[PDB]
Amino acid sequence: SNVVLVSGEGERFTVDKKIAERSLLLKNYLNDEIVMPVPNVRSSVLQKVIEWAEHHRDSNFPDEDDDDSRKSAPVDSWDREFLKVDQEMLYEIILAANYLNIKPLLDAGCKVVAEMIRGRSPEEIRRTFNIVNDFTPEEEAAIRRENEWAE
Amino acid sequence: NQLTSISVIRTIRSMESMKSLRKITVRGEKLYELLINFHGFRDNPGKTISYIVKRRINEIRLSRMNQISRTGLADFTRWDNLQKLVLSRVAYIDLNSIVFPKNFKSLTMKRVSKIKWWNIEENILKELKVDKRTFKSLYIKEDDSKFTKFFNLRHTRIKELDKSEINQITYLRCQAIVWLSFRTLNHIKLQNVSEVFNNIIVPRALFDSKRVEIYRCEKISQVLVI
Amino acid sequence: MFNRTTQLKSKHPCSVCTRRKVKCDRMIPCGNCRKRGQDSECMKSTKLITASSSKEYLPDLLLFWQNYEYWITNIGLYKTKQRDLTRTPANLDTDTEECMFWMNYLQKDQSFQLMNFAMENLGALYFGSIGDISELYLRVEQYWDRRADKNHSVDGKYWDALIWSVFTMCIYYMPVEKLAEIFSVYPLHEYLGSNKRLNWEDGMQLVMCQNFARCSLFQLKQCDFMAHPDIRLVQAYLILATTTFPYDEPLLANSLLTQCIHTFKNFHVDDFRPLLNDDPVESIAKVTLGRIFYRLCGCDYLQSGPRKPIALHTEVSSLNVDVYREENSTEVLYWKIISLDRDLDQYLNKSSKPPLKTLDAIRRELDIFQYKVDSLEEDFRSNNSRFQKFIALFQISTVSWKLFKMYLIYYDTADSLLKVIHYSKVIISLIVNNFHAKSEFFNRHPMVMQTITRVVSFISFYQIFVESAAVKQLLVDLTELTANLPTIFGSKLDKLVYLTERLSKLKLLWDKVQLLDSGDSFYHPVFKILQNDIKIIELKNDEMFSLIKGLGSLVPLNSDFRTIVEEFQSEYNISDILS
Amino acid sequence: TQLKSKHPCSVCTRRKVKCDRMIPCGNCRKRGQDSECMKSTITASSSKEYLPDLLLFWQNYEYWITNIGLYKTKQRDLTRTPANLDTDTEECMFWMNYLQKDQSFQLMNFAMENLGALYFGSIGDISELYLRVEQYWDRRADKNHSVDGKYWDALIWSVFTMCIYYMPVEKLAEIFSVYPLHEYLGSNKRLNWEDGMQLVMCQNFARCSLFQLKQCDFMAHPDIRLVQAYLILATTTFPYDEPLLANSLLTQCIHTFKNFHVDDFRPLLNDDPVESIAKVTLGRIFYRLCGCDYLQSGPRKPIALHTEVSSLLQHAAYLQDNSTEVLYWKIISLDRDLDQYLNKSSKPPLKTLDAIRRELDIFQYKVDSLEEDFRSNNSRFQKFIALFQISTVSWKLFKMYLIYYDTADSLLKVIHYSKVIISLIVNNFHAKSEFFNRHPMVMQTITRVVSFISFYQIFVESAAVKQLLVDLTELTANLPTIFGSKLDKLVYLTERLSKLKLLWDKVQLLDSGDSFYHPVFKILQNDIKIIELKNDEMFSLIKGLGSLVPLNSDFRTIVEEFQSEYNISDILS
Ligand SMILES: [Zn+2]
Ligand SMILES: [Zn+2]
Ligand SMILES: [Zn+2]
Repeated sequence: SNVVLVSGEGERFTVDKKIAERSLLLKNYLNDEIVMPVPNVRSSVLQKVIEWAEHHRDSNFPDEDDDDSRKSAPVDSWDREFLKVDQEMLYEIILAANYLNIKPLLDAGCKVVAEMIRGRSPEEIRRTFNIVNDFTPEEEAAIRRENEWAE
Repeated sequence: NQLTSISVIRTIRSMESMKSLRKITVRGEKLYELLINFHGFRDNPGKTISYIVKRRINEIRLSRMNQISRTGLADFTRWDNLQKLVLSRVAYIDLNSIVFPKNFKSLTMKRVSKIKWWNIEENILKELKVDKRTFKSLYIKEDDSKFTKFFNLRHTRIKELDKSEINQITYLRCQAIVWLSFRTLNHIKLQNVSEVFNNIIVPRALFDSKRVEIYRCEKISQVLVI
Repeated sequence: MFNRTTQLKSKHPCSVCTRRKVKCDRMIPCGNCRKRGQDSECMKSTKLITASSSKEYLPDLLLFWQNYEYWITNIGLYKTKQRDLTRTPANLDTDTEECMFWMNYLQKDQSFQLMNFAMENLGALYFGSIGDISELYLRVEQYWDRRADKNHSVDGKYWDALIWSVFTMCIYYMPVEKLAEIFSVYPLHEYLGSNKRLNWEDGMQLVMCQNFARCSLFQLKQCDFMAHPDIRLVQAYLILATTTFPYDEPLLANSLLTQCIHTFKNFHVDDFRPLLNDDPVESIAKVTLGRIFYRLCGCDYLQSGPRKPIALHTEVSSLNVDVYREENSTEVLYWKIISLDRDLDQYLNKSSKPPLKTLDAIRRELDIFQYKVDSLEEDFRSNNSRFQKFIALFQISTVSWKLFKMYLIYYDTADSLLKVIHYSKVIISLIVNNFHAKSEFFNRHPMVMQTITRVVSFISFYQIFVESAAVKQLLVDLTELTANLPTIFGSKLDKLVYLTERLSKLKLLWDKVQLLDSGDSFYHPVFKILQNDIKIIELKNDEMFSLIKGLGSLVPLNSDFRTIVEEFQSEYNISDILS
Repeated sequence: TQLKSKHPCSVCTRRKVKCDRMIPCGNCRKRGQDSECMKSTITASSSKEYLPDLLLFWQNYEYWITNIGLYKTKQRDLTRTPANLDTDTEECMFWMNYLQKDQSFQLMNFAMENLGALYFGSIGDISELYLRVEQYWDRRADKNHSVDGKYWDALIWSVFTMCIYYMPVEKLAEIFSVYPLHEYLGSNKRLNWEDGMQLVMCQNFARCSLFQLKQCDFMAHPDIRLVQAYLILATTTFPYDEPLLANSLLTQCIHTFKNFHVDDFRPLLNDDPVESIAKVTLGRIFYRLCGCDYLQSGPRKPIALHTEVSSLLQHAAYLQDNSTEVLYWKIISLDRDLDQYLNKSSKPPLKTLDAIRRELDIFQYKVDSLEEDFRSNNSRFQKFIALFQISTVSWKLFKMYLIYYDTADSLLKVIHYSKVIISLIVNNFHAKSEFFNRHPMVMQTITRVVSFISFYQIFVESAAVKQLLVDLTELTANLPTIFGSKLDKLVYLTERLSKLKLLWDKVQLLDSGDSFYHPVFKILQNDIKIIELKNDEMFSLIKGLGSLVPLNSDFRTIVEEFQSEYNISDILS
């Protein structure tokens, strides 16, 4: 009743077989202690994943095909302070969840990124403007020519 | 009382030119009774909804109304080629009050206030011919083997008939009579709902593989899968 | 195989190609701009580009791989037989003395000891055909009484074709220890004059299987089944479908499937659900017919190709079709999972990429069908139940493997390499579990041959260009498993090792030979080999010259790279996999 | 209410108003007219409402009675049919002994000089087949027969089967002898060659060459030799010899043809001339194959191919706004466009019918623009068959004219083209025209004509139509015995229809006002019903499953008498 997460950092994380149900990859892997590689996830972030499962394994979930329970599902305050973490390592958490197909965790990390992308300043959006090419700079000049009477 | 606003008239007389059309959707219940709840009436001086563009569409959305059969019959006599009729926020629906055209597969709905059924519970009891309390007591296994517990649906009692009591005839016939409401539709998808009158009757083939699903079962329990 | 195809496309078309009034292979800087040495004209347009350190041919390379792997490991390796109608003779009589030896090689207790093994393990397979083995026991008793009758019914002839196909299936999955516990090989030893250290497991079991199938066909000669459409014909052909009868003679299997599709559609019945105005007995006939039909669509898909011109399946598992989801989940589970791969593989001949939404849905229903096989119980002594678990488990591995491979190729998302790697090792560990006792013959199924073929194709091809040592550990385990494949295959098992070898030698030929750059059109002898291998094998599949020889004896009419190409085609000609 | 009405009703046609579509209506809920609402959908009838209804009955009649159980159906039984250990090779080795080399050559040069359009639709160079006749007798001595040589063996023996089907009794008597056969056959030596012995030996030669194909393992090795052999054999009554086997081999042929996956047949500028000739060869093979696809179309033919060829109307209406090889396909494809209405009760409207007619005069002139050589029976063969088909289509077209809308004097058109077809048969009673009475296009066309003229004269007794009935009654006996029992069953049918002609006039048409009760009508119901019942294969399926055992007034009594006398199922074997 115990299976072992083996990351790319070799750190054997022996968790319970019940915990493996959050990774659809690993839960369906349970038909084949038991180890499995993870090629990408660094073991601290994997530990964060395990701790998320430690909370939410007792908890309820959406049906993952939803509309309200996907889009208008509010986040957990546990998940909020659980994942107020590094910028780049947040992407790593999301990549972990997308790897293991831990979909509610994937959504929980995802919606924080959504809250980051909206609710950012219009000033920096005016600043961070063509940080990819996306235009010809003549069009950039024409758009700036359009709105400069305000700014 | 057949009357319209001029912008909608201008829309309909210009509607024909699409040839890339899907997903017609209406909201005004008055307007709904005029334009697609065909109601038999194949003629009006303007306001003609153009049989070619009747044909072209793929799916229909109906947002917010009170009853789709405020008349005796919420028909879809025309609109041959639909696939996805979807109901958002109508209050009461009879399932029986719909004519359900030729071959569509999905019929989803949500947020309603009242649901009748296609009253199939009565039609079952013509065939096996038992009492409703025997049907609710003798004829319930309430199966939760392993795949039923994939989802919760823990507001609801997820019932199934007994494999022992019925000799596998008046079971397949029972199941085909369940089918005869559906006219081979598959996707059903019950979101947020309120006030089913009848029980919940779902054919086995359509609940296995989860082509029907329930998201927010609140005012509702007691689903049988047959 | 060539284009530039590098990372980080821009969005707007580049300024240099709009100057030159041409298209924009919108690379860094372009394969339309670094083509001409016009580098910093298009490089230092906007922002800043890095060093193009990729093996940037790789995307189009893998696209060409998918077209190739379509042609080789489904069509070319299996669904085509190199044939000449002049060298190989016809069959004048040749068969009664041939078949009746094998007929008399089987006895009645010998037959029922096979039937017991069928009852043990094969219940995952013959149940959908007919179900009750006790009625089948009754038919075996009917034939051993009818073994020397005269006024044979065509009905009983179909029952004989059925039960000998069943026996052929029993041959096809019995561990040869018990086969020698039922039989003695030496009638074959002196019936062919072959070698003497020649128990059946050295290929003679498969020869016995093929000749038992041919004996069932020899009964079909006397059936006059082309004047008599029977559903039992289709039943026995589905019994053949468990075997390597497609891999025996796929051309033969094509016409046999053709007549069975004719046979089924000659009933002109579409729903299998009963009605209120039905005989209950005829209703049960329809319900059995459903199990027959959706199984029938299975190898219909699995024999589909340019030698299969007449389609059957007219229904769609996902998202003018006919007949779908009016059917109970008992064995269309096995159809649904195949039809999923039908939705996949239609993007192999097809140039266009699949739209991503379809794949997105397919992933979700893939994980759904993970749970319906989880709804199977654990029947302990019912080995056939565990084999039945194994079948759907292998297929849900299989379509998953094919699924993530398409993500990696047409779209190249996160870890889709590593996902494919993980599924590959899942398949390997399934075969590891099969290497236990009471589980070895589970590996004799055709789908594991095809799946292992695809896996060792794509992993070897990727290993040639990418020397990731994790993938190389995978490849070593693949070859290790490849030697550990059971002996039921033989000829195709050897063609497998040939293709493995040809990839492992072309592995050398890429790595020693420099890639001839020409701006975007990258050139290499590995390219020019593989560009023409498909041309070779489609020219083989272009049977127009057979039509020429069938329109009389009218005899028809129709570089430094060439060095290395012809040297490798000398040392390894691709036509070593046809026979 | 629930499960409401469908369309505007008799009360709506009474009042010409909006139709609120209820039970009885919202129309009829207003003024209490439920009797008027329901008496639209017992005594004696007094109208001519039976005749349009009965013409619409004639369509579904003709899709079954003239079509399927009489012609395209063979009842069989798996217990009754034997196996084939005996006459497996044996009858084939007999008929391969009994044929001789000069016996081959005289048949060949019969069919060469007399049947040019056939192998023009099959092979072209029949003297390249003379080479195969030469290589046969060498290969007759051989043992280790290649697949290719056995394909040529199948081809030549299929041609040898074809030669028997059109040779007159006199020349065949000059080549052969009744008594060595009827000693081997053990049958009556007393009969001629013409009286089935040509037919029986023809069926033997068919079965042998198919057994040559069974020795070929053509299902292991498909090639177009199969399709050419099938298109040879389809010119006979082999679809009436073994319809199920013919559908099987048709399926194999479409499988073999589409195995090469070739759509257009006219090549590019830069092919091999062998390749270009090959694709054009598949051109004529394709149209002859789709013709047989149309002619063998039935519920025991589940696989269709002439649906893939587009309609001739959708191409010809644009430009209107060899030559005879494609013209055969023009006429047959035009019939294909005509007769989807056989089982469809919807009416063909009065434009595309008129489009077919107004093109059909140009098709008539194309038949007129063709020639016939009195020296070349290949050429009279070439012209006469097209001259038959044009009036065949013309008759069916005007029959649609009179049935669906009562187009004026379309009866007179029927009689006119019937005169033409009768005189075409009259011309066949001459020298170098005898075997024109042998090809089954007359066996269908005449059957439809005599059945409709019977159908008209049972009810509308026109003395011109009755004279045409007498002429076709004579023309019944004016037919060769190469058609066999399908001839005789037609004789039964020409009986039974005329016997229905007894019962209709003697008993007054009863009704309830519109439900026209007549025992004649119910006889004609059960005609279709029993035929379609035996056309179901589901009973054979339940038999194939084994342990599932197969289970089972004056207006009544006259049916009970006439059907217990006249079984409709007298039309099988
Ligand atoms: Zn450019
Ligand atoms: Zn550029
Ligand atoms: Zn009305």
